[PDB]
Amino acid sequence: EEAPWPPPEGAFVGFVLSRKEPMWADLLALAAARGGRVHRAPEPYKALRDLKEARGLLAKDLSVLALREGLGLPPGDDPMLLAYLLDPSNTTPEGVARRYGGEWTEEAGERAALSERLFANLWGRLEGEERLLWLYREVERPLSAVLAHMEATGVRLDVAYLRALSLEVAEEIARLEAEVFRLAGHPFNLNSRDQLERVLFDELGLPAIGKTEKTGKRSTSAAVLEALREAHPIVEKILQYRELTKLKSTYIDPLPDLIHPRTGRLHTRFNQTATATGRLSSSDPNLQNIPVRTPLGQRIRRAFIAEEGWLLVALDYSQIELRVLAHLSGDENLIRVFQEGRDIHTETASWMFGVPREAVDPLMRRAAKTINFGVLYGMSAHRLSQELAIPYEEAQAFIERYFQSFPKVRAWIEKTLEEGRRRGYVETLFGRRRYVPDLEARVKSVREAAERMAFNMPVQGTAADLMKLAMVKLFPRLEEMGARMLLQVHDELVLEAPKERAEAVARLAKEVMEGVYPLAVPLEVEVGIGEDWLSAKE
DNA sequence: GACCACGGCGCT
DNA sequence: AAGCGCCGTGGTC
Ligand SMILES: [Mg+2]
Ligand SMILES: [Mg+2]
Repeated sequence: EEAPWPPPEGAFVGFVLSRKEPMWADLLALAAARGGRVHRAPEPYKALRDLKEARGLLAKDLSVLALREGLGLPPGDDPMLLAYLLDPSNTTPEGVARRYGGEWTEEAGERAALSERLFANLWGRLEGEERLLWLYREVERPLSAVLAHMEATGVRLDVAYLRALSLEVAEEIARLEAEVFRLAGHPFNLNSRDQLERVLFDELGLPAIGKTEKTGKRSTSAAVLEALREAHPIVEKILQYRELTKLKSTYIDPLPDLIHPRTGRLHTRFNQTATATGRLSSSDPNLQNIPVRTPLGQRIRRAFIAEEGWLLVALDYSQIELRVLAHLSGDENLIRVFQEGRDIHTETASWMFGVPREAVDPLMRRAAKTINFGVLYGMSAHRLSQELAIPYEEAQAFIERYFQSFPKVRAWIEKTLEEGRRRGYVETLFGRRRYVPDLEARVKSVREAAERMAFNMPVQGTAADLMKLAMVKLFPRLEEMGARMLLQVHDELVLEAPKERAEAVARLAKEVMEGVYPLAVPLEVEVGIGEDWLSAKE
């Protein structure tokens, strides 16, 4: 059924890249399939110009490569997105092919044929699935186009600044390393947790608190080291060493080497079918975990800057997952807290502790805040105790007071788990599903871990759905204003706008995000503008 | 060179 | 006793 290039309109495309990252890949081959024919491009790059849309497996990646080459080729249907909506464990084309009727090979024509067959089969599985079809048409398919533009646009990085920082950090790492070795009485590989374990617990006389999950070694995690801050001077030094080497090896050193020759910018990938909950992920490099908490972390974040003549605009939803929880659970006291525009963590501290706000102390707000996020994950009293460094019994008390103030939260958790046990899956506000079979595991630890995954998903997933919908609504407004969407970090968007229009863009983006989908509580968005990512977050 | 599992840890 | 991706180590191929 081999036919001459080019294919008719509406054909499914297949393509092969020299490497997974579309901004860096050579397009090795290109083909298209339709109506019982397969068309193979004699020269892929030139053939790219013949296509109206990228329709097929991994359509976004081909679109990114096209945008890189100055071609406006938007992604359309992609069987990966259909499969992911059916079951978010469908994350790879290898797996999706095996499950839905083919094999993911290394040949373009075969990939084109596969895309066509998988689309037909998967489209059929979605029929009747009204809510999933709505997510596909109104969120996932249009979002893929937005993501392609974001990937191809990239973000500006101050490379010289990072190079300079590297040299300074190297000197400080040396000071810490040298002092650790002196305290140990000998040098060893401070990067090896296996060697460190022996030094701390065997050679020195330190008590080993916890064990590691898979192999049961004595843990040297920060949680353990923190508990040992007073046991020996070597511990604090190790904590400092860990912080510095983590940031140097993961951000300071690698990032400057990833600037693209043609754009002069750093380009991530936004993976659309990678998580169990419907969140996006980011890779090669991951720009969703750039440091921000510590002083050195903040120094790194300052390296992300706006193009000359432009500004960054950073918009963050305030406590979106807690607001989603209020809506899903219908808890009146939680809803009241938000509807009143009061500081969530301070206000929650008022409810527990039984004191008016203004009387809420710094430590009390901390407890409330830790609980406010912890409840989303199924955080236990033991864990809370360690996080706040308070007596186990105090931690227990705090958790009980929380559920006594917000009783419908516990009720929603229990209802969600019961329904999940029955149906075998849980769902977001929009109907995105996650299958969680271990809800009926006979091993308590396994079952309870499954429960925490299960009741978190509707919260995290609804928050993800809302952010995705916001991006889809916001993108065409930005293009009209000559602004750019650069990054998404789960509950935050980073935009780049010409200086003259930054204020207007910030106001507009804030309004689009706050009004994306009205809930029983208001969505609040914090917005900042600045020359670098840190200064744009205020 | 590449792959892996693991512990560990950065962000949401 | 939530969701990710990336680091170095140790082990392997
Ligand atoms: Mg905050
Ligand atoms: Mg792991």
